[PDB]
This record gives sequence, structure tokens and C-alpha cells, in this order.
Amino acid sequence: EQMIQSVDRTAVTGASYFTSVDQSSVHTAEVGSHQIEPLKTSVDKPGSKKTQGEKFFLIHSARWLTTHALFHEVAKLDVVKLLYNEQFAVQGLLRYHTYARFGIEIQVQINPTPFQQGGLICAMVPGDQSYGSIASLTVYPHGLLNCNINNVVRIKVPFIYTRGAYHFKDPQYPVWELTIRVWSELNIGTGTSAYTSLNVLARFTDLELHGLTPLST
Amino acid sequence: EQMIQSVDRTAVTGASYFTSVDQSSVHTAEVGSHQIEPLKTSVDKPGSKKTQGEKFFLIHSARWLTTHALFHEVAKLDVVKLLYNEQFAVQGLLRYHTYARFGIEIQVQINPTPFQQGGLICAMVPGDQSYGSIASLTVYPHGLLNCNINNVVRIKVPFIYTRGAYHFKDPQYPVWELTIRVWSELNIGTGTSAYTSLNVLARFTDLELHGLTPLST
Amino acid sequence: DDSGGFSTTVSTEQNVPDPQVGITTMRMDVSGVQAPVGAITTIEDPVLAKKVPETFPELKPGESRHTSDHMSIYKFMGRSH
Amino acid sequence: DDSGGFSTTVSTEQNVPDPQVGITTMRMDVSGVQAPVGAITTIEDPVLAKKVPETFPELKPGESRHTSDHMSIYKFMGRSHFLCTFTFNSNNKEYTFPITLSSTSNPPHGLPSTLRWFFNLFQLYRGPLDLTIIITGATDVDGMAWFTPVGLAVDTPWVEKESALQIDYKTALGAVRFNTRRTGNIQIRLPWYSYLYAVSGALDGLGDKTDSTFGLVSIQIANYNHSDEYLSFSCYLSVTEQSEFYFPRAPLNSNAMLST
Amino acid sequence: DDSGGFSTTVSTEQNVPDPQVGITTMRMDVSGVQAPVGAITTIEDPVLAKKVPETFPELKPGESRHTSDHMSIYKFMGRSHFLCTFTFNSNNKEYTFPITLSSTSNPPHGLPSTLRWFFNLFQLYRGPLDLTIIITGATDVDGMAWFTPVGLAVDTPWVEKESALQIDYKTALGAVRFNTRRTGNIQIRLPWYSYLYAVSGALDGLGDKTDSTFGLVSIQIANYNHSDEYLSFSCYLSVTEQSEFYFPRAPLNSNAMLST
Amino acid sequence: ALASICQMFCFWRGDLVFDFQVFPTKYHSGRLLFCFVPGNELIDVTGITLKQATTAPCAVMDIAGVQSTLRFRVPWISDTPYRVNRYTKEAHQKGEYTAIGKLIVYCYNRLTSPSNVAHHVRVNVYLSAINLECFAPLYHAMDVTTQ
Repeated sequence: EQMIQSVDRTAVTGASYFTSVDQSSVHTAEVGSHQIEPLKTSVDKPGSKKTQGEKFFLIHSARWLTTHALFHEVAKLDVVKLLYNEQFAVQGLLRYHTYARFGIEIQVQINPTPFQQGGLICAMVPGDQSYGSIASLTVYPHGLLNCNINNVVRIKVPFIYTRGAYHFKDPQYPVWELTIRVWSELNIGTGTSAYTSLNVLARFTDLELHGLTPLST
Repeated sequence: EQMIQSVDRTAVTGASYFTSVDQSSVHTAEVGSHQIEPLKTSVDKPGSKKTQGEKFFLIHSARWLTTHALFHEVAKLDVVKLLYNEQFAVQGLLRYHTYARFGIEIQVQINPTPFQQGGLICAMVPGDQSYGSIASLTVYPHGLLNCNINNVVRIKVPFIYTRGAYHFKDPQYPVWELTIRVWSELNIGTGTSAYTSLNVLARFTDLELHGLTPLST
Repeated sequence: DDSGGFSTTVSTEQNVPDPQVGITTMRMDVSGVQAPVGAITTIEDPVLAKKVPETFPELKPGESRHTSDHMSIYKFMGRSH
Repeated sequence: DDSGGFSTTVSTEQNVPDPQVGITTMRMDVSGVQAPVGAITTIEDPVLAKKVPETFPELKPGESRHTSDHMSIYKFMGRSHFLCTFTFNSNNKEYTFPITLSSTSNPPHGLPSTLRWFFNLFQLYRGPLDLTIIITGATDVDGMAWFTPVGLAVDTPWVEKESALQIDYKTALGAVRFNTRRTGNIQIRLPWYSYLYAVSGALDGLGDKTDSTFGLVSIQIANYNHSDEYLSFSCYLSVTEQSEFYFPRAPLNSNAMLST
Repeated sequence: DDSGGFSTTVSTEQNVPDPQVGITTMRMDVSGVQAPVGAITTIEDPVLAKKVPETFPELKPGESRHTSDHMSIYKFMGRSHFLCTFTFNSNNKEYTFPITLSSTSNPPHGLPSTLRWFFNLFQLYRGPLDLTIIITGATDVDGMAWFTPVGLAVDTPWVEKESALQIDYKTALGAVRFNTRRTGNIQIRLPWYSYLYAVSGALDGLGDKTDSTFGLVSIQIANYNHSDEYLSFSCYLSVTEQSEFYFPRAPLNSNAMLST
Repeated sequence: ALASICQMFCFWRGDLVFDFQVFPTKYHSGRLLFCFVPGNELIDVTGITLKQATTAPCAVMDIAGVQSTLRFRVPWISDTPYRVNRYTKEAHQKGEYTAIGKLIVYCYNRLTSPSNVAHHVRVNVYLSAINLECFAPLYHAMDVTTQ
């Protein structure tokens, strides 16, 4: 006896997170095939999680002035909360995911002219500063911006927090607080520009993302 | 003679697409290190391009009715244009990138009761249908929805287009057009439900992305 | 699948270009003395639509008696129009 | 770098924990007869701030003359330190106090003295604790204590009031039952039961109410006839060897350290 | 089959006890990169209901970070849970309460809270138990306790009345004799003496009065001068490692779980 | 059974396996969409349309077939290693949550059927657990949850 073929009714298909359970289903119909280009229209690296979500972003832009006293807070930043914004390309990854754990890397940039003088400490403070001493900020990961020596500081920190991941929609408390204090006042002679500009660049390192979700906010 | 160390002034840092050229720069300060969890807070796969951008999405939802004549167009879809939307998690990848080349996979689902009868052809048409015959749709990648046999069709197609990539902000012309025609009319007896529901699930395969960009629209 | 897609069903290509040559040639009988298993099919299923259609007994139709193959594109459209 | 980051500069870790032992030991001269190359540095550069500071010639300072190392944490904080004290004024009453590492709490409700100091040195705390309660005054008083993890139903903290809960709900969490005639003291380890990774001591506002509470120890006493004298309790916390301390913070300013 | 029964269908066991451990451990990914063949099933067929359910891709959830496994029975129920409480109002009186696994008994006479819950999870119970009694209030009170298996002569249960029996009949069953001055607590294992295979907790009518009673613990106190304060007792049951639990039942509806 | 064991413990984690069983005839037809929306259980999910809910992890079952059941296994998605039994406590506290999300059920395609068959299909929802870890015993009598 010969066997005459027939459709295979029940099948299960899907991709990533989704699933399809069909009673009546039937084989899928491909055409063509994936091709590689001999001549690349766009030579830059094809976008991915690491290209989009992990790049540098301009968080905050402030100015350090001669009328700021000692221990004045030049810029107070909630770092992650500012990275969650419509402006920054990391959003499109974060807006659709519930939870994320990640590192952070800060780059803070001043531009004093050599005729000015002063200093700054820029420290990464988990949670909030709470109480403890301003003198002791050197305990936290930090760097000292000195008008004489360096105009650039860089900081790299892992994920410190009391839970598994930082829920962006309804954030429990800010994971990091970046605080910029006048470590020694800015001083000038006559005619020297009375300020310095200050900018902050932040990005994620080792970003993980969980919980796809329709919630728009 | 002994050498006393000193700061290395000029350095170049950056990540992905960004670059920093500093004259005054200084070494970066790490703390801690990346840790792996012995107990996973979220067991699902960590999000990436392939989890977010390539999943299935509900494009269009229509109904095939007994009063649609032969060759009636049940649903006309511009597939990619509907995938570019605030609702769908692929957006956050597409909204920040200029160009993309990609595959497409369609799944079209009806639910006729065995007391109805009729058919459908669902074909992927590049560009526009233009003129050519409706009878000949079987040339395009397609599948035939038959109330007797299958309620599910699946289609997989590569990137067919006259350029390198489909620019989403100002799209030249639609890459794919999905057209659902009444291939033989829907017929019922007395009392049988007078319709069928019809839904479409589309996703990208082998998605590439180029051109990060601040343009919000 | 590379994109992360899975399924139980076998994914099979549809409408492959150039299945056959447009000139009559041999490359006995075609179908016969067995059965027309190829005369019943489900046209909706792309795995079953590639089944070689055969219905009655038939013979191999010899060789075509001119050299060129007029159903090639680079011949037909080679003629300037 | 894995994240795709690049740079020419050498990335070097900053403020590594436990560089040296806090006891004097040998593990000749320290510095001398060469130069104080270590006496000029750029403190802003984290590569150059790890240069061993040396200025004058010096000698190795022998061995310290006692065995133990008092600057270890598991020794120093092993000594049990004061927490609270309270007095029942009436029979058949319950009292519930949390262990709250938050510094927003000012004593008598909160951590006083050294505990308030210690739990603000670092960001995260994860692990069990040892707790000892000491009883004063009235005798022939039976009492029950039970430990309630956070989020579960419990009576209003830092308040003495009659029980709102069943004897069945109480005993299910586990309970000691003591008599102030026979013992007069108790020492018992508190488990680490939390839906959280750790419990941070420095937090504000919303996150302060949940993440900063370790758990609520409660005490109920019955058969207290107030014809007798006062009944005083006191609590003292110590740290086991299974506790872990993470990511040092800056210590508290002298105006934030209170006492009881 | 031995009984002479035949069939084509494959006979497959249903609801096997202890499929998995109740602690997170590893014994890569769980499911993925293949298909969710496990996401479609016929729950009516016992051969197809044992198919490991899997739907999406998932990862192995590491190891659980505490040692013990709290979903074991010999751990969870090892903690001793509340049973009853009672107070003598007069000297030279006896009190007798049974250990009755029946749920027809509604507390204060019966099993309350968790015990009432636990002994209704399964059909049969066979083995010894550990019992601890805790004494409150009056001091300098000697008392005797004795365990009486079922069917043997015993005074009216759940009732405080003067003894009907000899000191000779009492001491023959074995007895502790304690003084509430010195101890204030007792912990003692109860033997399994039964003419029955086990003692079931869910039964009605006739079979409920015999098969559901484990045994009757009694307590007699003498030298209680009621010029003193109240004398309170309380009892807490726990389960040894020689107890055995058989044939799981359906747990109690939320209207049948009472508290004390 | 799962609710009666898990009511006695403070903290629970694991995978919860929802077993859906339709009771159709062979002549009904239709599709359901079962969506999992990771978050706390107080998030307001009733405004989500159907196209938006295909973002979240979902599964679609067909009513009439040879298999009745679709088993929806919810992966563990949380920011904390555990969740907590809060129903003992009186009012709600942000940050302290029992559920890992809400499970929405839509009507993906309508229900079609002849005249002489019932116009609706009842659907049982079962519940079980796999990879379960619970600890910290307590005592609580879990009350009926009305939507």
C-alpha cells in the first residue's frame, strides 16, 4: 500500500517572546534568501544594543562661577533619571523594558583658562548624599578637577542598589546621585573671564534589559 | 638619574559613535567590577536587538464578510509603515536610526466555522500592485486561506527594493504592500455567523539599522 | 532561525525561478504503471504544491528539433523591440 | 572594553577595600638611602594616587604586642552595642520596634550611638544579626518575642499597645517564650528574610520606608502585676560572621551622630 | 495486570509526590531555540499532563542563597505550632484534652490555625509527635501529666474537673511530675500507641470519633493556692522525623480555617 | 492548591504555569490572546488596546482543535529576588508587591459558530507552579480575590 501525503495540522510557531498555537496550520512559504552586499551602502557598524544604548549623552550643562562659595553644589544630577528622556537614543530601549541593571560611566569637563584658579570634586553617590560629611567625599568614586592640572575627569562604577534592577516607570529611589562641589573657590584677576562652563557625559556599561511591556508610562 | 612620573596629557576616549579629544586628560577611575548573579532576578533572556525589534506585532485587524464580492480587497496594508508606530516595541530602534534593511514575515489568521465556505489569497507585493492581473497573484509570495483546510498562512520574504535601505522619516515608496483578496466568496446557510475575523502579524527578520540621528521626525 | 524564530513546521521555498527548460528534451515513460499519487494534492500547502503533477500514463516527448531555446530571456528579449 | 568603549588612558581601580591590616606587623628600613620619589605626586590622577607615600627615612615598626586585630569589622562590631530601652506600664501589652538602618530616624526611635554611626559607613548590608535583650525590674513575668520580616502585617512600631493579632499568627513566625524569673536575659540570632538584595542605611523619602528596614522584633508580656516595680527591657545588636558590608560611604558629620 | 485486567492504553501514574525540590538550584537555558512543543497539551489525558510545561525562552535561575529548604515538611512543621490554652481556677483539679485531627471539631476545642490546616492536607498520619507545654502565672505549683492512648479509660475531655481515677492508674501510663517554680516549660515526645494503622484527619459521623483521635494528654495540678494569681497552660505540637504523611488531599477552603 | 500552600509563606518566587482549558464544540472557532504585562499588581492595565499588548510577551491559542489546553508559563520577571505576602498587611505600600504582573486575556478573533450550537465558550483557568521557592513561614487565611 502507498501513503498519500497530507497537511500537518497542529504546529507551534513564534519568535522571541510570542507564541502561536494553531490547529489548522500549514507550512511556511519562503522566497529568495538573505543576501550579502558586495558593496556596502552604509559602512558604519550596524546598530544594536551596544551601539545605541551604551553611547555617551549630554546629561547636564552648568557653569562654575566666582560667586559660588566653598562646598557650593555646582551641579546636582540624578544620573539615570536624566538618561531616561525623549532626547537620548537610549530611551527607545528603556521605554519598552521594565527593569534594567547596568553600569555607569561619567565624564565631566571644565575649561578654565590658566589665569583662573580653583578646584572641583565630582563624586558618584549611590542613593542620596543623606547626611555624611562633605569633606569626606573622596571616599566615593570621584575625581578632582583642578584648574592647573586636569580639565577632564572620568569615573566608572558598577550597579549598586538594594534590588535586582532599576524599574524606570515608577522608580523606587535614584540609583546614583552625581554631585559637583566647589572644592576650592574660583579666583581671577582683573578681566579674566568670570566663570567656567561645565558639562557632563554619561552612558551605560554592561546594560541588561528585562520586561518588555506595552505600558507607555 | 631617576624619573619622576607625571600625568599623560593628551588622550582620546569614546564609545560606539562619539569621541573625546582632551589636552589635559587623566586616567579613569574604576571601582568594583562587573558581577554575575548567583540567583537571577529575571530569568527571561536579556533584551537586545533580536528580542525587541524582531518580535511579532499585531499590524491590522479586519473582518471578511459575506457581502464582499469576488476580488474584494479585505485588507490593504502598508506593512513596514504600520510597523513604524508608537505602539510597537520595534519603534524605539527605528525612531533613532535613519536607514534599515531587513526581511519580513507575515502571519495571517482567519477563523471560519466549518459551516462557512470561502477562500482568500494573501500576497506580498513589493512597491505597489500597480496594474497587473488580480488572477495572477499566485506569482507573488502568497498563501491561500481556505475555510476547509487552513486558517493560518505564513510568508517569509527578503528585502526587495531599489535602494540600499528604507529611510523611515521620509520614505520614498512603501517596500511591501500586503493585499488580501476574496478568492472565492464567503457563503453561509441560515444562522451561521455572517463574517470571519481577520488579523495580521508582522515582524522583521535579519534587521539591520544605520544612521543614529537626533531628528525626532 | 537566525532572527530567533522557531516553529515545528518545515519552511519550504515557494516559486523558485527556472524549474525547467523551455525546450523539449531528455535529461521509457514519464508517469505510469504505478499510480497517479500526484493527482490529488492540497494547493494551499507550499510543501505539497511542489509535488510533480501527474495524472495519466505518458511518454517522454523526444527532443525538440531546433537548436535554440526561444523561452530564454536573453534570447527572446535579445531581439530589439 | 566589552561595552564598546575605548581609550588610550590606563583605567585603574580607585579606593580598593582592605589595603593593609590594622595591626602592626612585618610581612631593615621602610624608606631610605634612595630618595623620596614618593613625596611629590598629583593627587588628581588615580594612577598616581596609589603611589606609596614616603618622605623621610623610617624603620619597620616591629610587631604589635597583642594578638587580636581591633580594626577588623567582625571583631569591633562583634561586641554588641546599644539599640533601645523601653518599659511596660501595664499588663497584657505588646511592644514592637523595628530595626531600621535609616538615619532619617532620630533616636529614641532609631539607631543611636555607634550603630547609627556604623550602618552609615557603607551603602549595603546583607545578612543575619545577633540580638540580645536584657530584662530589669519585675520578676515572675512570662513574655514572648517574635521576629516579623518587612511587608508582613505587624502592629504600629515604637508604640506600646494591646495586641491586635492572634496568638496563632504570632507563634507562626516563630517565638521564644521566656520568664523573667529564670533567665533575665536572652540572646538570639535574627534571620535574613527579605525580598530585597540588601538593606541600605542612607536613603530618603519613598525608598527610605521600605529598603531601610531589616525587620521588626516584637515583645509581648503577660502576667505582669503592676503592684510590682517597673519592668525594663533593653536591646543590643551585634553582627554575625555571615553579614556582609558593601561599598563604603562617607562617615557622618559630627552633627548627625546622636546618643541615648 | 495481575487482577486479570487488560487494555491497549498505557496506564500511567498520576500526581506523584515530590517531583521537585522547593529550593532554587541546579541539578545554559531551560527552554529555548527549539520550540514550545510544551505549550499545547490535553490536560484531560494523564499521559500528556506530565509534559514539562514550557512556553518562552528562559534561563536557569541560579542557586538559592540560603542553605535550608523551607518547603520540606519535616522542616516547616518541625517548628512547634499552637494547639490550646487553659487556666485552672481551683486547686486539686484535672484537665484532659485530646489530640484530635478531625476537622469537625471547631476550636477552642480542636486544632486551630496551622495544625487544623496541616492535618487536613493529607489522609493518613502515622507516628510519634513532640509536645511542649508552657506554664504561666502562679509559682510553687507541682503538677503531673500523663498520656492516655485511645479507647482506654479517661476523664471527660476538654473539661476541668476533679480526678475520677486512682493515683495508681495515672502513674501506670507513665507521667512526668514538674514544679512550676523550677521549670516553667516542658517538652516531651508522645508515643504512637494505636490499634489502628494511622489516624485520619478528615472523617465524619461514626468513624470520626475513633479513628481521628491520636491520644489524650491530661494534666493534674496540686498545691495551687488561689490567693495567688492565675495559672495558665499552653500547648504546642511539632512533628518528629518518625512521622509519616500519606495520600495528599485537597486543602481546606478559606471558610473552614479558624484561629485562636 | 497553589494558593493554599503559598498563603502560609512570607516570600515566594518561581514560575507560575497557567493552564487554560476551553470548553468548545468542534464547530466553534476563534482565537484568544493571553498577554503578560510585567509590573506590580496595582498598575492600571485597562487602557491597553490589542495592538499595544502584542508588545508584551503573549501567546495565541485556537479554540477548536484536537488539543484543549494552552499552558502559559510566566517567566520570573522581577527587580527583587522574591515577592512578598502583603495581604496580611492592611493598606498598600509602594515598593512592596505580591504579583509579578497582570495577565490580560483579549478576544483576538471573534467567536463564530452555527445557529444550533451554544453562542459562547466557557474557559477554565488553572494555576500551578514550577521552579518554586517559598520560605519564611507564617499563618494567613487567604481571602477570595474579586476582580
